[PDB]
Amino acid sequence: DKKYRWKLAETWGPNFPIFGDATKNMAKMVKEMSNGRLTIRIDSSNKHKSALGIFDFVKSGQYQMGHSASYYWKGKNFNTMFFTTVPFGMIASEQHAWFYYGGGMELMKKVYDQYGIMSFPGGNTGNQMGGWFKKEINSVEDLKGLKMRIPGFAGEVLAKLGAKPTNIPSGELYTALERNTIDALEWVGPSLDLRMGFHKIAPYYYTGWHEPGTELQFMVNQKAYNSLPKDLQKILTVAMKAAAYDMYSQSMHASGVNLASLKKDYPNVQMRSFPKPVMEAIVQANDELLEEFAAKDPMTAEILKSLNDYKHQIRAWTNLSDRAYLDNF
Amino acid sequence: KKYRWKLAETWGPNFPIFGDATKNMAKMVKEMSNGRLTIRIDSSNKHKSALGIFDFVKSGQYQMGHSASYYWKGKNFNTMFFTTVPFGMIASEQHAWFYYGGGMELMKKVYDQYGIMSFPGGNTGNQMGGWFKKEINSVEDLKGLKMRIPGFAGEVLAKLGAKPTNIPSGELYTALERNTIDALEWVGPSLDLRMGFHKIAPYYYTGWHEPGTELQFMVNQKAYNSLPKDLQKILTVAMKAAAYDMYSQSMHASGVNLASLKKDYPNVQMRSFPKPVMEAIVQANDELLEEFAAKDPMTAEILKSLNDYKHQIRAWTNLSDRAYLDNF
Ligand SMILES: [Ca+2]
Ligand SMILES: [Ca+2]
Ligand SMILES: [Cl-]
Repeated sequence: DKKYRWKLAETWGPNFPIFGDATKNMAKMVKEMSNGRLTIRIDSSNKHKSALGIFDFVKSGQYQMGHSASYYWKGKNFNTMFFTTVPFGMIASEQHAWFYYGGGMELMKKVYDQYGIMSFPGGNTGNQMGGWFKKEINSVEDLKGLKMRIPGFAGEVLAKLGAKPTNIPSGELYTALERNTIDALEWVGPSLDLRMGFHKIAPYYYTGWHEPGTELQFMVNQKAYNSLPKDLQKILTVAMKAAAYDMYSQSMHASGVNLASLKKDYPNVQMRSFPKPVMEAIVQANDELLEEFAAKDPMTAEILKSLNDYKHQIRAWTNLSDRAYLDNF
Repeated sequence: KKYRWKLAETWGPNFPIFGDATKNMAKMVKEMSNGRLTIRIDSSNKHKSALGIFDFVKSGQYQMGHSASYYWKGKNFNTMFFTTVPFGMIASEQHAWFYYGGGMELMKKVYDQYGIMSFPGGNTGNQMGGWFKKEINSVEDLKGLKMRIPGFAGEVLAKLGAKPTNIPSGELYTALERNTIDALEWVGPSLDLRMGFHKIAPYYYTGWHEPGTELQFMVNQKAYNSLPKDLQKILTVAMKAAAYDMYSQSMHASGVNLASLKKDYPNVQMRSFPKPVMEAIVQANDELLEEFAAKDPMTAEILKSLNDYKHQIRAWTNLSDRAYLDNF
């Protein structure tokens, strides 16, 4: 008899490629698979006016669903950071193993259940670039007072070294950089960074370290989910899984297409790496901070131990398999 | 209302990972469809024809199969390319190629002539070079080497004097114990341990030949067309989600089993093919590919797609994950 009409709030602006494709793809799959019994309207930042309001929208049930990143909610609960990615952590293929087979989904459920929110993988970008900089980073002294848009745990790490991170939303990044409200920023990589224009005013494009395997997030209000019949519940969860996996393939695809153009069409972009002493300080600050976060909360210790042990185990296989292969051929 | 389908799979019963992919798909379809589509899975113990899947599905005796596309290379050489290629793409790259790079559509052009629909069926990731009784120190050690190895790699190693040999799977261990073969490859730590090859072959080589083995679901086209559109989408989305989950599971099982291997099997010795040998295999591979491409237009089209795409995507893999792994 009954049809369900839901709405999804997403962080991204309207027609945002790749990220906005995952939500649309998800919604279309649900509509088709349900023969119209479950339909999901997508509201982008231009509609709901709150790019970073998604967690509150879904908790309250004003929206039944959201699409965002777990690490945006660090202010609400620092344990939300670790389900997105961590500096020096796992690459995408590893993190998927961790989520679906290494206990990651279950840890995420223990963190989010307290809010009456269900959280699911919402798409991986793969390994992200270090970002866009107006001036080169030559020593740790260059990080002091550096105003940089960078989320999650890397933001905390750079702050420990004297930087001033912020979490300005995608639609506001260019203007903030143009005005020197930030001196640098990171977003994703070649899949998405070029159309956003940062290259016009920040010519140094740094390689990564901080976001090896960024997974986005779908969120679903538990009470809304419970109201669904069981077959539509499954349709929803399988659609989100499929859309999320495909987003990693799209991120890979787009990164290749866009890197090819970058190699040919941007004579003023200069790719850079952090000097060894800078990277050494960052690795250390990361280790120091992980140890500090782990000690102040047993749920944090549990999550970081799972990530750390799991990375140790799976990286050995990555090294024996794909890395050996990519290094050699 | 209620569709009752069967699927025939190459693998024996309760085969971990590969047999999980089909069970996982069937469970997702039953549940999403509220029972309107269910799929019984017959393993090889039941239909008795591990390499009969292609014909089962083509005839419609079974609505679906799960197997590997390169097992059909004897029927049509172009089926090899949708599993994997020596020195080709790793799994994350190959998924991009399938879904955004034109691979699904090429696959369709090949399989449409048989009234079969082929879909990705799960990636194993990068596979080990295999299990060896004697070390491969030079190209001379390949000559006369009897080895179980499928797909294009088998065609390459033959070109170099080896004797790719056919053996079912249940007999892989025995064949190697009986010296019917001198070596073999299967998959990697995820599945090789349960097979006991480490007991008979001390040397375990790293890969080259199957950098991203994608299995396949097959669906009989007429059967597919008999479904209403909502069931059709349930089936295809289920297949996609199960396929992707199998790579996650393969990664997971590999990490687990590599740790177990290192703790429990002391005299498994990790090797890599010396440089002059890989240069020789590389060269044979390329020469041989150019040969097959020149004889068959569909082959040329598929290899140009695969090569152009690999060159593109690999530059990003190198800049992103590879550099990251190398540096940390
Ligand atoms: Ca980022
Ligand atoms: Ca193999
Ligand atoms: Cl918590």
